[PDB]
Amino acid sequence: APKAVLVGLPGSGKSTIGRRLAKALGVGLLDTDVAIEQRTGRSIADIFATDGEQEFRRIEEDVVRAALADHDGVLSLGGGAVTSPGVRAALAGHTVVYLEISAAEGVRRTGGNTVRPLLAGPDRAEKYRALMAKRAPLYRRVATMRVDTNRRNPGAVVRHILSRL
Ligand SMILES: Nc1ncnc2c1ncn2[C@@H]1O[C@H](COP(=O)(O)OP(=O)(O)O)[C@@H](O)[C@H]1O
Ligand SMILES: [Cl-]
Ligand SMILES: [Cl-]
Ligand SMILES: [Cl-]
Ligand SMILES: [Cl-]
Ligand SMILES: [Cl-]
Ligand SMILES: [Cl-]
Ligand SMILES: [Mg+2]
Ligand SMILES: [Pt+2]
Repeated sequence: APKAVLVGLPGSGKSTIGRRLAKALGVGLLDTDVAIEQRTGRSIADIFATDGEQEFRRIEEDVVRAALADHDGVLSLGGGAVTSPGVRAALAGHTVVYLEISAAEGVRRTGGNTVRPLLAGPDRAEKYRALMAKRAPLYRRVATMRVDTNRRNPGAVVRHILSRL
């Protein structure tokens, strides 16, 4: 099982804390989005456009289930994975770290146009707040550890987790 599975909104730090936490532990980081693009060969966007939500989530759950069983390092879960009941079920029993972030800080951490589908240019703040209202209850439901990252620098978040593992 993974040493830790990181979940949270876009910009909460899943990729960043994931990479840094994995390095600290001397283990590897597996990003479900990356695993999906490498399993299929197509990009996230392409899968959504062609196949669409339902098909994506299905491929995603499949990748997530294999990761939870085969990966022993740090696992960073795609932000919408928890919307799938099957994923929430698969997570039961694992160490799940919910990286919490405010909407104001979250929207600002993701302003780099690093490909944020759900956060289209027009009124990103409103969209981000809506995303939070929808996803937060789910992250809270699957989390075994909650970590506020609002005023904590990345290294502090990593040390916080490391000390609790
Ligand atoms: N604790 C933090 N303090 C300051 N900036 C952070 C922190 N965590 C993440 N960030 C920054 O916010 C951006 C989004 O981080 P990222 O790991 O890609 O988030 P996610 O994978 O959850 O979408 C990155 O540029 C990252 O360096
Ligand atoms: Cl995300
Ligand atoms: Cl399973
Ligand atoms: Cl590993
Ligand atoms: Cl299960
Ligand atoms: Cl909000
Ligand atoms: Cl909130
Ligand atoms: Mg990520
Ligand atoms: Pt909120």
